Amino acid sequence: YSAYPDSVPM
Amino acid sequence: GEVVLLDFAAAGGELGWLTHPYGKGWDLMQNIMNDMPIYMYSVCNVMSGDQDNWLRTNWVYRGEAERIFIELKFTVRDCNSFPGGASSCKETFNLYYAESDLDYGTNFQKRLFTKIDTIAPDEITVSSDFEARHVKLNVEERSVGPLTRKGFYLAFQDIGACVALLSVRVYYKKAHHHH
Repeated sequence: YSAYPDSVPM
Repeated sequence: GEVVLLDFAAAGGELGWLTHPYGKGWDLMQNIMNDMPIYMYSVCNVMSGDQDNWLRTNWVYRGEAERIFIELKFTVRDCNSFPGGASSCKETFNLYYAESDLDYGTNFQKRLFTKIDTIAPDEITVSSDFEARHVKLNVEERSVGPLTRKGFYLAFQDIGACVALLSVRVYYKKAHHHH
């Protein structure tokens, strides 16, 4: 599961 | 009359914070769906049940600051969004700090940190709002001091929540003067 929508690693 | 010492969101993820354990705990992410890029540290290990994930800032020189004000902006997803996570999922995280005269670099020792508070969301983000990209941004502020050493760190402890930390702003108030 993800904490925040449309988040991508940096 | 405020002087900003640390501003995560304005730094564009270039501040080089430290994660422990490195990998599989807090992760640096960006979201570029909006006008302004969004940067964040986030974690969401809500099923495991034995989480102890730490995030530490770079070292901040205190200068003239005595009382520092710490402003956090963050989202927390409803634990009911995750089936079977009744016992493993949490909805809070913990804020810590440490004062020091030198920079410890990559040596993160949580034993040097003092808890400031448990940070809890006034608004949790439920699944329908998450899927529609309507997250609920919470704001919580705490202060500590008087500081007495050359510098300080903040740290964030995740114990099994689904949390995104989007803003960390630390400032102090300049000394009041009689015009």
